[PDB]
Amino acid sequence: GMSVKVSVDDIDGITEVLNVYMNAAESGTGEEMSAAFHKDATIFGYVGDKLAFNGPIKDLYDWHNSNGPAKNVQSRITNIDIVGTVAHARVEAENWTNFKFSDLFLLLKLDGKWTIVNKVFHLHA
Amino acid sequence: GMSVKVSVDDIDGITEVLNVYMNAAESGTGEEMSAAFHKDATIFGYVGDKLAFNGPIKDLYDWHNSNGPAKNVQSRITNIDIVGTVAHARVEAENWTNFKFSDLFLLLKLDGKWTIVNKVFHLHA
Amino acid sequence: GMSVKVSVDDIDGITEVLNVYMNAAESGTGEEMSAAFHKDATIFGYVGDKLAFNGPIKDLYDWHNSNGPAKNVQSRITNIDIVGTVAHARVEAENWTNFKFSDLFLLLKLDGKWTIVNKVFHLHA
Amino acid sequence: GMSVKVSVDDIDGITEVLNVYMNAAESGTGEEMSAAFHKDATIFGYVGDKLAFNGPIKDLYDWHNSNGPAKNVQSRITNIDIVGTVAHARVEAENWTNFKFSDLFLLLKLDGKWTIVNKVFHLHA
Ligand SMILES: [Cl-]
Repeated sequence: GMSVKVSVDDIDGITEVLNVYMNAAESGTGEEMSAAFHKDATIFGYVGDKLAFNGPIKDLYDWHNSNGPAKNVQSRITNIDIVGTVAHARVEAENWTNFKFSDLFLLLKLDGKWTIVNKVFHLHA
Repeated sequence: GMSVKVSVDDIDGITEVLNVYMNAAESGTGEEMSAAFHKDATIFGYVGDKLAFNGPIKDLYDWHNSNGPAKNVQSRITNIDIVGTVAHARVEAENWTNFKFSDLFLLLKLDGKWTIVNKVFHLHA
Repeated sequence: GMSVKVSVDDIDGITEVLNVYMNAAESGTGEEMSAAFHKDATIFGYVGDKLAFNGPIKDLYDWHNSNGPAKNVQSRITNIDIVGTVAHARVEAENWTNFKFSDLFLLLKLDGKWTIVNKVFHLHA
Repeated sequence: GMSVKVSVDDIDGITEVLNVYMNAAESGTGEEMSAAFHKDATIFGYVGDKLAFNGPIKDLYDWHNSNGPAKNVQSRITNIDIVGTVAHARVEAENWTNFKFSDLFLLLKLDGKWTIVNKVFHLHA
């Protein structure tokens, strides 16, 4: 039986995968960014009043490749809520190519290794 | 651009959709439960060592139909983190047909109405 | 020692004491409001540039007596983070005599029953 | 008029002060730890059945001088919830002289400088 007692181990595991994403946002490609995600991960988010992202995580990688690396981006984790095999995380990004993002994540501990399965975001006005 | 200031309106909209899910859990069918979810919603979760839920939200509605309503279930919302057009939410369920769940949700304000796009859970040992 | 696994029982206990605060805010006196707080509870908060609340919880009850009940107030619990014998909780208030507050709480399970020990708030501009 | 839009600036100020605490907990004295706390900060917490910490923050600095620095402690921020002038934050400590803590904080932007005004903790069994 597994304990849900929050450990520094799990905090670090989640932080690590989150860093994989934050580091690809700054310096990497959509293929490098996909290393932080489950093969069937999803993403939802509005660009204006258009739902530019409506499920397929492939749209995030393709977008990151067109828009390019955000050399000046500043990303911070602000919440890691862990319970056994799943978790929630929040990341705030600023100057992601002049964009300000609030990212919400759901993560799964897939075979002992944490990975992002879901992502939603809000573009700030 | 939608303001990210947290409003009582938004809190009640999210509570309202989570009530659809929680009430369906106790007294409803999987079809009634699906009223709280996006058409392309997902669900990930472990039962033992098997990843019984690996994306398709259909697996949720099918399992709720087979397992039937949890008449003795007690569920509570413990967190609602809102930011404009998306949100996170946590729900604790007990005696869901003798099960204990921690649910993590990602929500989207689709066309002015809140709906669950993602769900992960932990089954307590 | 006590387990930190989150239970519906504790959730309800905290909700209940937070109810004592939200109901007194709307209808009760400062003396009725203090029933939700430890004897040595505190409160910090700015009104403009002045730190009108800088420790003594006495000041909360006195202000709620002069200002009087907020009949039109809508208050909601949005977060309850529980870890064994202590917890954090957030509450959003609107039209508290025309004010809009965000409340952050620390609570203590004192002798098996939850009570608020710390309070801080932000008056929305 | 202040905005409550969560900024990387405030996330960095809160991380700053919290680091002064974590660092003093590892390598510093009680007076160095005091640098991260308001003059009238509080601390509640149980050691067994006894409420060893029942308000005075003086007690924390006294106990850290007696107990000495936890050279082996691994500490991690897990939550920064910010709203204007106040905030909540959580920190997980392990091997704090063999102790495991969960720290729930309430902070205040006292004259533009974040500082910890409240602390509660749970000592894991
Ligand atoms: Cl994005």
